[PDB]
Amino acid sequence: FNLDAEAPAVLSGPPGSFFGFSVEFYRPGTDGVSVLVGAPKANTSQPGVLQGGAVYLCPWGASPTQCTPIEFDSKGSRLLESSLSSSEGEEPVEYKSLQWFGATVRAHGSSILACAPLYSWRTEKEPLSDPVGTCYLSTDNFTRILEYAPCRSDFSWAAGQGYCQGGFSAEFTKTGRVVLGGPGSYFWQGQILSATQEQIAESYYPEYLINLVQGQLQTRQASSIYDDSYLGYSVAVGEFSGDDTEDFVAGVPKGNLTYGYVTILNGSDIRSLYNFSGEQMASYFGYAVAATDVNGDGLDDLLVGAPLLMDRTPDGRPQEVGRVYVYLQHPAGIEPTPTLTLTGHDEFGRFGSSLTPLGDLDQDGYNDVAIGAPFGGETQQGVVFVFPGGPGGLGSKPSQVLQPLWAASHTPDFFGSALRGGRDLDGNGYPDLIVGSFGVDKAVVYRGRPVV
Amino acid sequence: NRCLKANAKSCGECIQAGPNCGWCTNMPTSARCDDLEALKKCPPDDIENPRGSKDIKKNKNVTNLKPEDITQIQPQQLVLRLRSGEPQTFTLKFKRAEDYPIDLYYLMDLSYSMKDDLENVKSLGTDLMNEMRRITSDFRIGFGSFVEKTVMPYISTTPAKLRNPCTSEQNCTTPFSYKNVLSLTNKGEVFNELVGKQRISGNLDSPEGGFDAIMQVAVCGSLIGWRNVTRLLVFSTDAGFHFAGDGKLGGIVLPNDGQCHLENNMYTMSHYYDYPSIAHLVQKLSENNIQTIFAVTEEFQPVYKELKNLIPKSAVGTLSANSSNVIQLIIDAYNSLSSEVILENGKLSEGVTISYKSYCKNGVNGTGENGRKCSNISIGDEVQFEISITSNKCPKKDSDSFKIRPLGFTEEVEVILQYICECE
Ligand SMILES: *[C@@H]1O[C@H](CO)[C@@H](O[C@@H]2O[C@H](CO)[C@@H](O[C@@H]3O[C@H](CO[C@H]4O[C@H](CO[C@H]5O[C@H](CO)[C@@H](O)[C@H](O)[C@@H]5O)[C@@H](O)[C@H](O[C@H]5O[C@H](CO)[C@@H](O)[C@H](O)[C@@H]5O)[C@@H]4O)[C@@H](O)[C@H](O[C@H]4O[C@H](CO)[C@@H](O)[C@H](O)[C@@H]4O)[C@@H]3O)[C@H](O)[C@H]2NC(C)=O)[C@H](O)[C@H]1NC(C)=O
Ligand SMILES: *[C@@H]1O[C@H](CO)[C@@H](O[C@@H]2O[C@H](CO)[C@@H](O[C@@H]3O[C@H](CO[C@H]4O[C@H](CO)[C@@H](O)[C@H](O[C@H]5O[C@H](CO)[C@@H](O)[C@H](O)[C@@H]5O)[C@@H]4O)[C@@H](O)[C@H](O[C@H]4O[C@H](CO)[C@@H](O)[C@H](O)[C@@H]4O)[C@@H]3O)[C@H](O)[C@H]2NC(C)=O)[C@H](O)[C@H]1NC(C)=O
Ligand SMILES: *[C@@H]1O[C@H](CO)[C@@H](O[C@@H]2O[C@H](CO)[C@@H](O[C@@H]3O[C@H](CO)[C@@H](O)[C@H](O[C@H]4O[C@H](CO)[C@@H](O)[C@H](O)[C@@H]4O)[C@@H]3O)[C@H](O)[C@H]2NC(C)=O)[C@H](O)[C@H]1NC(C)=O
Ligand SMILES: *[C@@H]1O[C@H](CO)[C@@H](O[C@@H]2O[C@H](CO)[C@@H](O[C@@H]3O[C@H](CO)[C@@H](O)[C@H](O)[C@@H]3O)[C@H](O)[C@H]2NC(C)=O)[C@H](O)[C@H]1NC(C)=O
Ligand SMILES: *[C@@H]1O[C@H](CO)[C@@H](O[C@@H]2O[C@H](CO)[C@@H](O)[C@H](O)[C@H]2NC(C)=O)[C@H](O)[C@H]1NC(C)=O
Ligand SMILES: *[C@@H]1O[C@H](CO)[C@@H](O[C@@H]2O[C@H](CO)[C@@H](O)[C@H](O)[C@H]2NC(C)=O)[C@H](O)[C@H]1NC(C)=O
Ligand SMILES: *[C@@H]1O[C@H](CO)[C@@H](O[C@@H]2O[C@H](CO)[C@@H](O)[C@H](O)[C@H]2NC(C)=O)[C@H](O)[C@H]1NC(C)=O
Ligand SMILES: *[C@@H]1O[C@H](CO)[C@@H](O)[C@H](O)[C@H]1NC(C)=O
Ligand SMILES: [Ca+2]
Ligand SMILES: [Ca+2]
Ligand SMILES: [Ca+2]
Ligand SMILES: [Ca+2]
Ligand SMILES: [Ca+2]
Ligand SMILES: [Ca+2]
Ligand SMILES: [Mg+2]
Repeated sequence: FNLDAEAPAVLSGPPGSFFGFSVEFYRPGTDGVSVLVGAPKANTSQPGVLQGGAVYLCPWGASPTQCTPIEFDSKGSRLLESSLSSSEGEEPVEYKSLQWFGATVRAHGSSILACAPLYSWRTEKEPLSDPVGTCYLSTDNFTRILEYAPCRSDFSWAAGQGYCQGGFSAEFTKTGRVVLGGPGSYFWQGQILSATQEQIAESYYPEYLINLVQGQLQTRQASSIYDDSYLGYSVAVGEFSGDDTEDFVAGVPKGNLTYGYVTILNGSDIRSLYNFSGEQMASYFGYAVAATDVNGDGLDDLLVGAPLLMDRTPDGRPQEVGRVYVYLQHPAGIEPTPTLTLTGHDEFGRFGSSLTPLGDLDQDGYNDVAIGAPFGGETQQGVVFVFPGGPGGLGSKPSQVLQPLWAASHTPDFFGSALRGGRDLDGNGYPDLIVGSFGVDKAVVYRGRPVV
Repeated sequence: NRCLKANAKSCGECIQAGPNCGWCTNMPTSARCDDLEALKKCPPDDIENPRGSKDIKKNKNVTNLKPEDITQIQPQQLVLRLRSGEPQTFTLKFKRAEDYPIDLYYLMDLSYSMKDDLENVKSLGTDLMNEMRRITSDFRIGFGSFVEKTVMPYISTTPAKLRNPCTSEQNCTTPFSYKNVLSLTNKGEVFNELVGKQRISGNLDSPEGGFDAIMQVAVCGSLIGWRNVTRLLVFSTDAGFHFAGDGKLGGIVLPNDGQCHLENNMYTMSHYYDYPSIAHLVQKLSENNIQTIFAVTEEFQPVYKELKNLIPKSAVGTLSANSSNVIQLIIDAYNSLSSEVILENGKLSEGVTISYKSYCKNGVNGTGENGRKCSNISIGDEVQFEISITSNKCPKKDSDSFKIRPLGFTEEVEVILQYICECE
């Protein structure tokens, strides 16, 4: 309730760039603190590349912020090395146009991970259009830049990892290990893949397109009955296995006959630890997931969004509203039944499309959470709800409701479709919250302040 | 009592304090608001006591011949004057029409596994027309096809696979989202001729784009040619279905807008709007009085049986591997759909509540949400519903209105509510 909603900072990118589609905090040190903003439809100077997408670096400080693109990749497509002879002349081996670079943006320390889940390539064998996805990783204050496309492998096409779209979702662990979701692997079974930054750097060679990282962790191909599950549609990280190695939370929103489920994987050997099931066909349970201790006992708790969840009003009318489920971790494990649920109230609002830990906004000993409903509000511009933590979990009522102060346009704002909280930008001891509104190419930064 | 204990300062307060409260105008002042019997224990003319009422406006008799002029629901309009807390009850009569017209739109999956089906469906026009004579004197049929959103990753996008999404030997036409091949017509031979001219297609991922197409058929109105009659949509496929959220893979994030985007009988916006959610389809199918028949293979019965449970006025039947059995499938699904009526009401105001009791054949009587339902309704059968509406402590300052209707019917009952919150 102590977010400064009257006077947020508004960041603006190129129109039509989907600036705000993904947002993140960057803090090598607090001195170089900044906001990162993905703009996956941005045009770049990469030769031959149309709407390659960009990531913007927005310095934080006293003066009005101005954002600039980060140069992860200034080149166009590499060439099929066998083509430069032939007769057809040069042929690209990869396809960077419309790749949505910046669709996902994450940072840990002085490292930044940016993904292009619609990046595709030819393979060097028979010509395909495999959207394997790719990521770029800048490390050590932009001094070194690595590409990581673990689904760009020797197993091609939809039967293999050709349609993986690795980086569709992504997160860093507390140690900086990279965790990627790729929902397209093995006829859309989906896949989680993970490697340390050292492993990625150790085997990075832009000469070769297939850069097998040794020691990589990845989920295994399953039988056909698991096809079209979209494991890795979303991912988060938290500790659910009792040790000091963060585990992988992953949405499987089309699993089990489209009822969906969410899985937690052991962060040491990526083996399955827990599943949590959706309650309604095609509610998209696992559209978004989050992990954070919301009741102060030091155990990470699970949050899952199902933004298409349909309920019935008292007078018998079905309505799409969306729902978020919370599962509290206990020392003996985690129960499969939700501890509590929160249901949206705006029809078609897509409550639960995005989730973020806020840390402890009011400093009462309990961490709080923000939940987006990108089409909520009276003019369907979108809304972000703040819910307080507490000894029994989250409150049933929002403690703050955030809404864009600008007027609606002819197209949706998507306010609250992207969220990032739980970091302190200005360092006033209060956590701050970044909200994307990519429909109008904006991102909003809310500062936490002392309030009673 | 509560009339006194309400301390009604005025007449209005007295009325809103309970439906048994009267207010004298001729010992505290609040004692003028007592029970109607208590105030007498005051001249009966000096007692202010506005009671509720039901007043029928339109009440055309159930019929026993254009679709406009046939009545299955009665009454069609009435006014309910509501004393706060006092329910008003009226009766709805439903009689299943004898020879009611049917529009059937055949919406078909044309990905490659349906090639053999297509070769049996190309004679469905005249065969179904023939079979429909034992059901109706007035049948029209139409045909539409669907495959998939025409973007990565749902289709391969090499120039060659764009031309031919299948193998080189197989001569598949380019992938497409939705084609209205034939708007509704009574000419079965035209159905046969056009369906026999359609080319099978292909795409990459197993679940298909049919929800995009269902939406268009529901909302495109005169382009499809729907009359105000029984509207049957046969959705035929041997695969699961994409829905809202799946678009994000292909960078499609804008929700389906539920509006018609047919140009030259082609859905042009599959690259721009996400697949519909189930909830969105529930809305637009119901609004447009579409009854849906999921004609799908045995492999996908489990999926579509669940879908059916969410989509009002829908049925699922098991399609053979080449659609050889689809006529009987349609007849059996139509018989299921037609033998049951389900009442839905529009939105009520805050403080207003509605209750249904149903009275069906063989003395099966429903209450709660089963009060909105009557099952096993034969042609010419009459069933009745007692509907009760109650307002609380005066919402609004003017009157409201809402519609009650059986799903899949154009016919409806307009209920106008007037709230008694004053006197005279
Ligand atoms: C990033 O940069 C890109 C590139 O500049 C930019 O994309 C353009 O955006 C504008 C603005 O929306 C588009 O303008 C529209 O064009 C409509 C018709 O365009 C046709 O013709 C284009 C030009 O053709 C010539 O030049 C090209 C390039 O040299 C050449 O290849 C051709 O052979 C030809 O010589 C052509 O590029 C374009 O092709 C794209 O779109 C078609 C869709 O049909 C698709 O099939 C292609 O594969 C390709 O993607 C197309 O063939 C025009 O009708 C339209 O006007 C209507 O709409 C506007 C509203 O926008 C109304 O106001 C108006 O009254 C009309 O109703 C509009 O002018 C342009 O087409 C885009 N070009 C491309 C390649 O996508 C992005 O916007 C930039 N993004 C950001 C974030 O900055
Ligand atoms: C959460 O929910 C998910 C989804 O429901 C659960 O994950 C599923 O769990 C089941 C059960 O564990 C999995 O099925 C099993 O898969 C194992 C592992 O197979 C892999 O590893 C083998 C070596 O260890 C290898 O031989 C396998 O290779 C074969 O299979 C693949 C895929 O078909 C094929 O490509 C190869 O060519 C081979 O044919 C494969 O790499 C497998 O060993 C199991 O088989 C044994 O057990 C079954 C069941 O008793 C029995 O019938 C067999 O005879 C054999 O004894 C079994 O097939 C499934 O793959 C998982 N699905 C996904 C999508 O991950 C998860 O368990 C849940 N978690 C919790 C905590 O509940
Ligand atoms: C859907 O509705 C139809 C139409 O009503 C209904 O079919 C009817 O079922 C009833 C049974 O529920 C049948 O009733 C029987 O009729 C014969 C004469 O034809 C009588 O001999 C029977 O008498 C016995 O059963 C009685 C049960 O109360 C006993 O009291 C009595 O002593 C006898 O033992 C019985 O009355 C009726 O004939 C049919 N009608 C037709 C046209 O088929 C159908 O069952 C309903 N389906 C449902 C609800 O699923
Ligand atoms: C995995 O998928 C199956 C479907 O194959 C899921 O089963 C379905 O679960 C729902 C919700 O529990 C059931 O619907 C419910 O029915 C009850 C009773 O009528 C009602 O009170 C609820 O409001 C809801 O409508 C549904 O019947 C059931 N379907 C089948 C075929 O069993 C299952 O829940 C999924 N998860 C797991 C862990 O299996
Ligand atoms: C998570 O995975 C690790 C393996 O990476 C499991 O730890 C192993 O447990 C076996 C059990 O006896 C030991 O023999 C190994 O020495 C352990 N290895 C390591 C590296 O610790 C761990 O048990 C798993 N966690 C859960 C909750 O299952
Ligand atoms: C079929 O039914 C529709 C819906 O009742 C009719 O459209 C309505 O026409 C009246 C004319 O007074 C308008 O007031 C309504 O607003 C219309 N409703 C809608 C949803 O458009 C339509 O005219 C009927 N068609 C025939 C041939 O009788
Ligand atoms: C369902 O409701 C109907 C109507 O309230 C009941 O049918 C009436 O039963 C009485 C029995 O004395 C007859 O006198 C009436 O003539 C019947 N109504 C009509 C319209 O004929 C029926 O008994 C109820 N069934 C159950 C199981 O409660
Ligand atoms: C269609 O195939 C079925 C087998 O699934 C077969 O029994 C039937 O004869 C075929 N239909 C026609 C019209 O040949
Ligand atoms: Ca762990
Ligand atoms: Ca906890
Ligand atoms: Ca708190
Ligand atoms: Ca702060
Ligand atoms: Ca498909
Ligand atoms: Ca077939
Ligand atoms: Mg198919």
